Amino acid sequence: EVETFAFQAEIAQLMSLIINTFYSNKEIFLRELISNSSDALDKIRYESLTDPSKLDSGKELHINLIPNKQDRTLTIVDTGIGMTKADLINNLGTIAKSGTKAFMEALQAGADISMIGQFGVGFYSAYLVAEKVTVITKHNDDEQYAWESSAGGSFTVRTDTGEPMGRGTKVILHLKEDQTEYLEERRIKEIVKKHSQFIGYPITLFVEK
Ligand SMILES: Cc1ccc(C(N)=O)cc1N
Repeated sequence: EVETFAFQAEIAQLMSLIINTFYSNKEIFLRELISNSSDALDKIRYESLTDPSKLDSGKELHINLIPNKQDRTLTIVDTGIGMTKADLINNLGTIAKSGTKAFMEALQAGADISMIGQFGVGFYSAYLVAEKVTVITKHNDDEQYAWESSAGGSFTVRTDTGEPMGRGTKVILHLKEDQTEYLEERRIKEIVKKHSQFIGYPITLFVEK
């Protein structure tokens, strides 16, 4: 049972701008998603400070980067707070309408796409390198859900019957054909060292073969 939703017009506009603007510095997508994961881990850690049972769904707080050349996917896994179904529909827990408004005014005022995270909508930088993004998520207060969008103005949400997650979020990037450099170990390592060297959670780059 799959539900299909229309993006708010402003988010569809952000999404087409990310897809269509000529902008070579695409690697910042990874910094933005890792920072989102770090924010989500911060939230569940804070909740656990007064309620340790919040970690019954998993005590480890970490970020995994999983490239798969056969599927042409890069997956960013975290064990953060996750999101509810309501969160997923509400622009993946962001204030994306007002964030997009501020971002695009900054862009016409000299800013560039790499500054997207300063406006709270860094997630959508995924579409710099991904033709499709799948988000699997499990929040302590809800069931496991899968969000998916290939842009084009719509996204789907369904209950996820896939592998149980315990708690956290999985962002699966179905990479564009010419963006497979982000599946190579040395390229991912370089980006993590350049842009994510002070993230306060272990980042494990999985290897293949
Ligand atoms: C926008 C956004 C915010 C937080 C997370 C997460 N890692 O829980 C994922 C996304 N996509």
